[PDB]
Amino acid sequence: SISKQALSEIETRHSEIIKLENSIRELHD
Amino acid sequence: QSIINPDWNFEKMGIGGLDKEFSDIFRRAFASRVFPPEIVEQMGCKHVKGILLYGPPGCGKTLLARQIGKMLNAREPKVVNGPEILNKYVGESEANIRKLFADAEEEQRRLGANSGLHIIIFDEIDAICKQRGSMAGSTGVHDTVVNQLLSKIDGVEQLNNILVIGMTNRPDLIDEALLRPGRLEVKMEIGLPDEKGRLQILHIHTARMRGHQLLSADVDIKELAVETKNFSGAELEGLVRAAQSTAMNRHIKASTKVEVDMEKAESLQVTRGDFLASLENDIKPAFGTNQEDYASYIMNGIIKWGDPVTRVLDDGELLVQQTKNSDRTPLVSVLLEGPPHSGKTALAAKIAEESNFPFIKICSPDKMIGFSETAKCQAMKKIFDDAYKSQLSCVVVDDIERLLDYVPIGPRFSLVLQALLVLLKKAPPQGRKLLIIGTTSRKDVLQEMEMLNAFSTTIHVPNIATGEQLLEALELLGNFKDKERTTIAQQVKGKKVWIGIKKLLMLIEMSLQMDPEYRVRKFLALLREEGASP
Amino acid sequence: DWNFEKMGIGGLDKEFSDIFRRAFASRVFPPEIVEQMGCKHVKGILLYGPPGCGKTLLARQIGKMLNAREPKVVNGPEILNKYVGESEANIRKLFADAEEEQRRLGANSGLHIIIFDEIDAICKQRGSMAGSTGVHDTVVNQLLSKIDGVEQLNNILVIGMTNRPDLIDEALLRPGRLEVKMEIGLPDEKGRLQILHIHTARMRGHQLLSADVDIKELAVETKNFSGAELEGLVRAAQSTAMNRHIKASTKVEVDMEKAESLQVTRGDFLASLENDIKPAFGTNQEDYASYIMNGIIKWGDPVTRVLDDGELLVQQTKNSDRTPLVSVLLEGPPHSGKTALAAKIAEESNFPFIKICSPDKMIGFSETAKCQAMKKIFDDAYKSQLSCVVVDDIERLLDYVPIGPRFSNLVLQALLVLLKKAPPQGR
Amino acid sequence: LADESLESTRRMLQLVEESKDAGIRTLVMLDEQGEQLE
Ligand SMILES: Nc1ncnc2c1ncn2[C@@H]1O[C@H](COP(=O)(O)OP(=O)(O)OP(=O)(O)O)[C@@H](O)[C@H]1O
Ligand SMILES: Nc1ncnc2c1ncn2[C@@H]1O[C@H](COP(=O)(O)OP(=O)(O)OP(=O)(O)O)[C@@H](O)[C@H]1O
Ligand SMILES: Nc1ncnc2c1ncn2[C@@H]1O[C@H](COP(=O)(O)OP(=O)(O)OP(=O)(O)O)[C@@H](O)[C@H]1O
Ligand SMILES: Nc1ncnc2c1ncn2[C@@H]1O[C@H](COP(=O)(O)OP(=O)(O)O)[C@@H](O)[C@H]1O
Ligand SMILES: [Mg+2]
Ligand SMILES: [Mg+2]
Ligand SMILES: [Mg+2]
Repeated sequence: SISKQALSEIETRHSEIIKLENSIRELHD
Repeated sequence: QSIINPDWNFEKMGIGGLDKEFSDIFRRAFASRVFPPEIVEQMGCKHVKGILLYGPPGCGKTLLARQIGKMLNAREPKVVNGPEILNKYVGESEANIRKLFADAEEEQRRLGANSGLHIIIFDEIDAICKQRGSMAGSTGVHDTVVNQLLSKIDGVEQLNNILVIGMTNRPDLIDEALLRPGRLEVKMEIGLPDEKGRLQILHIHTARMRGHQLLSADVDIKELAVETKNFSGAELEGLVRAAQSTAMNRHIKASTKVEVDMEKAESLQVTRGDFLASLENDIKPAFGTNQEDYASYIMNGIIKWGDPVTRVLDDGELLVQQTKNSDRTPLVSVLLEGPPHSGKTALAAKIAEESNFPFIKICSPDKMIGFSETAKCQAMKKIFDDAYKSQLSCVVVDDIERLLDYVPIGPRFSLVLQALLVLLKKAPPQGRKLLIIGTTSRKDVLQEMEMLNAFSTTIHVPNIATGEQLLEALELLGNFKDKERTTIAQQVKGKKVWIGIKKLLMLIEMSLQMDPEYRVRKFLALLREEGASP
Repeated sequence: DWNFEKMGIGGLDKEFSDIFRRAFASRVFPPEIVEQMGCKHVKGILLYGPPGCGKTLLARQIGKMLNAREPKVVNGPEILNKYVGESEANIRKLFADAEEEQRRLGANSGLHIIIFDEIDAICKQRGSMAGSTGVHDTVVNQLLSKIDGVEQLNNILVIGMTNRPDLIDEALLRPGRLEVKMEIGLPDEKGRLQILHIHTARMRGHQLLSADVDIKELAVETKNFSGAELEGLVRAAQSTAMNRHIKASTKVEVDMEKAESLQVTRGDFLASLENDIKPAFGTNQEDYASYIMNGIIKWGDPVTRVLDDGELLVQQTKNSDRTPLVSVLLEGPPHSGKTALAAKIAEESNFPFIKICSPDKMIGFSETAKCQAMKKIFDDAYKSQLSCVVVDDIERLLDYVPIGPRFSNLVLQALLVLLKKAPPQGR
Repeated sequence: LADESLESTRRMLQLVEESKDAGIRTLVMLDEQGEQLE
């Protein structure tokens, strides 16, 4: 009876990307 | 023109019999905000910015939300549902809850103590505001969100241009601080509609049908309204929809295929038959109606076998009349006693029905099979507590000796006796009434436990005790006739009879299973043997 | 193109008629008339019944009937996910197309149908089931808000199926969300006949079923059988008539010569009836084979009178209505046969439902357990048309021992109450 | 998250190294033309 157990959940943070590729590639070109 | 819009019919919108609710709403709030600010400051005070409406499921709460927004002469409302303001990425929930009180802060800075009230509608205000230390294994989003909202609505920062209205079914999960004076004070409840309000509810929903002349003149709204009791607006809409649907189907045909009846439905008028059938087998209330009890305790009507079946009814009527129109004695009780198999539990339901008291109930042991004494006490206490909320009542406790769990070896019985012997003296709250009728089959035992001097009177229910009455009862039941009754009369005369009236509906039936030549002899033999002596 | 026969679901004509009347009746005349009434279409169905009565076939057939886009499906708890705020996001997903179409046409949309399986997995009572988290007290609120509330929706139809109708949240059953609450029940003999006819059609069309077999005997003998049970019996009979041509020896073999004369016999039906298929409801003949171990001999006239009185009582409790309830008590000395003259009367009644509540299946129980078992065995007898129940060895149910005396009070009270409680109307 | 992050780090590293090396190379060559031009 004393045995009480638990389940859980999680989150994330995330960052920025998508177009930096274009700037870097244009510089290299 | 400050807030109230010109159109204030409140029947054009669609709301039903809620006149008092909104009058109280205005009397308690939304009143100072349409008054001389000079006087306001002269008395010196602030305004109120919270309401919580809690009613039984499906009771017009949602409609009030979408209609209050229309009648207000201001920008608009916003409806934010509870389960929507959570997001996966960290921090988003707090930002979202923050946005809901922004333009009111901006207006309090740019138009300090100037501009209008802000309305934010929190639908499902139970989804997010549960508690702060009751969850487990759940990051902390819930507690953080509740803290953010509580501090924002109430705290060092001051706001004066907002009105929050929250709506919920179960108010027993809402958080504490929110109901605590200051954020969502001045609560309100929306109850079930009354008799008058049911008529208006029906009228609002049936206007379109009557406009185009699709409703038969036979149907009467008042008849239906009185017939339907303990209903909600949803149930009334369902009844109308189901009546329309039964006609809908009365016209269409084809089970192998499906086709319309060649547009033959020129008027497809709905008649009271459809309403009756729908109210019978389609729509059923949530409260529950005392019909199965009333038609199961009185199973074969009340035939007349003599005088002893009239005196009892007259005395019961006198007791009802006394409890109706007296002031010195608010509570009256009575006990019915007689030998077993004498029809006491069907001579106590009839008396209850003859009186038309609004609140009638019957507590019998059949609903507590296998219950310990504690649960029995709880159920009986609940019944009486419910009986304490009306201007009249009548409660019937039948077969007392089976409630106390009596068995005459020792003897042995149960808390139930004390609860029943205290409940029978408590007068109800001032300016109300009550009446308790009890049924039992063993007077002496009830005398022993010191219960017979707590009831106010006792009436006696006898059983057939003379041949002529037996013959009359047989005649009125109408089973044996012609020469058969003649011979029964010849044989019975003398030696009297001691047969109860529930034991005379089993002997006749056990007798009518032989061939016609031996029925009379079998009935007479059974009566002679079982008849016993007084 | 459509036909009630094609779907092949037999024994539920009233059910389908009622569902059609109250769910697809407002959608069939020219919009003019229905618009002139200002009525909102019903949106919701809930089906429940004990296992094997045919719930998942009705949903499948309703889905396949409509000339609409294909229906969706949610196999119970397939919408729960770890990342906080994704279950609510997923449940909110199933209504996107309907919302967009309502915004796009308006009052001219095509039915969107959603089929839930095991609706009891997710939508449960609020406040209870509270072990931790709360992702279960939020999905219900999301669903309640979505089905009706803010915004107007009139182009959906949600169907739910479950076998425990006493746990669903009350709010989700008020007229407006899930209005039609029908009920699937065990079939009667005519339903059994229809089922057996449907499941055997494809065989009689190829002369693969010998004419010896008679359907009526199969229908009569099968008692308290459900659809699943009938299908299993037919399958097992096929398999037994089917194994004969195989030669189960080393290096598995099969005969390609005699295989063309494959036939099915009533004897195989009987073998599968008495070897491999065993219903739940009712009492199996193996029960009666354990209380009359050594038959019924005639030692005199006092073994004939009892049977005649039993016949009279059984006949009265079938053709008279002033008295729906009857009782009788068999008494005598010990060791005289009062449990093999009480099973032979019940057996020879040909009532649909028969049970025996003896004291040897509850060794060691306390009072409350016995009360619960008795209550269940009596409740299952209130859901038929006419039934018989046998309570043998009373004095052991309520423990009796001459010293004292001692005994149980709760069981005695339960008995004294249960012998005066009339069943529902007409039963 | 892992696959995209690894892609990003790899591409960023290679691109940055290429740009750095090319810039240093241009830096070193410019002086030769400068001196010749003197
Ligand atoms: N007083 C009323 N006047 C008019 N219609 C009503 C009234 N009460 C109920 N109705 C009808 O019932 C529905 C309104 O129920 P509503 O949406 O307000 O319930 P709810 O508050 O959402 O229920 P819950 O709180 O359980 O979610 C509409 O179909 C409306 O026509
Ligand atoms: N005049 C009558 N008075 C009483 N019962 C009548 C009368 N006429 C017909 N009856 C039938 O007889 C029944 C009376 O017996 P009832 O069912 O009330 O038993 P009871 O009095 O509760 O017996 P017990 O108290 O032993 O349980 C009525 O329910 C009804 O079916
Ligand atoms: N005419 C008969 N009547 C009853 N039982 C018979 C008859 N002929 C044979 N028997 C046999 O009697 C046996 C059943 O006796 P049973 O066990 O019912 O007695 P009992 O009264 O139950 O004993 P106890 O009450 O102590 O349990 C079976 O073997 C049954 O075949
Ligand atoms: N009325 C019926 N007609 C034909 N087959 C039926 C019928 N009822 C049940 N079945 C059979 O039952 C099986 C499907 O059972 P199912 O509906 O899944 O049971 P449950 O309702 O317990 O989920 C199939 O083999 C189907 O042929
Ligand atoms: Mg709501
Ligand atoms: Mg009684
Ligand atoms: Mg025995």
